[PDB]
Amino acid sequence: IVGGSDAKEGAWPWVVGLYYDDRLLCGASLVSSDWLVSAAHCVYGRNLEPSKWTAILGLHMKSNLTSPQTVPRLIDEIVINPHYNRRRKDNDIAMMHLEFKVNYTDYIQPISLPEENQVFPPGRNCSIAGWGTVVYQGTTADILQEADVPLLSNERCQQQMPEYNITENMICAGYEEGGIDSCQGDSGGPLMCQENNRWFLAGVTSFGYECALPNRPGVYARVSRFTEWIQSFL
Ligand SMILES: *C(=O)c1ccc(NC(=N)N)cc1
Repeated sequence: IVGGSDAKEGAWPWVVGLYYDDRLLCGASLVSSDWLVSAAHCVYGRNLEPSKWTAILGLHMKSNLTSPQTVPRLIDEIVINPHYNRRRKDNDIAMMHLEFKVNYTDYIQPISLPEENQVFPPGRNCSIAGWGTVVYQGTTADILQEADVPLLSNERCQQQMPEYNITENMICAGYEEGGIDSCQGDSGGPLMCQENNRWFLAGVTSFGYECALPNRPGVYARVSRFTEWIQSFL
């Protein structure tokens, strides 16, 4: 997360760190007692042996894994979206099963899915979080980073990303001036929007042109388009 700040303990109890080979590579979002939503590209090429992935729930700081609020879980099933296209980056979403269920605490809670036509309108501030790089091509965060980013229209996002195919399966967020954005290591994590004092998983952190550049927004897989598919696992 570029231009964010340190999240407090228990700020985003749905945020999950995904470890492969003892390295935190991607984020994820807890959506039930045993299912995570993440990005397909995180797990592409590494889904045949799901027990190579470890989810750390209730994580705040990577340098304090052994604290009472954290819970580790091996993944025993990974289901990439059947319409995932690697080259075009479309439908960049995946389901990941926890081998054993988690009990909910102040630090571990599921995030609500959107309603199937739910509108998170352009100009509204939503939130992002993760342990990814803090500047483009820089170092990873120790403490979980958070930031607020305003949503774009898909038309405006397409104009700003003419080298990419911005589809209806994507939602974009970023500042005109840059400075605040997701980055490498944050993918698979949430874009969360609040409405009526309830947080909703509006997006899954997917891609962009570098990070934090002016008029180069974060592109997120639009979760409302996959609600029905996600709900079939729960
Ligand atoms: C995921 O690893 C990821 C997410 C977002 C970006 N870039 C921008 N949002 N600009 C890169 C990589």
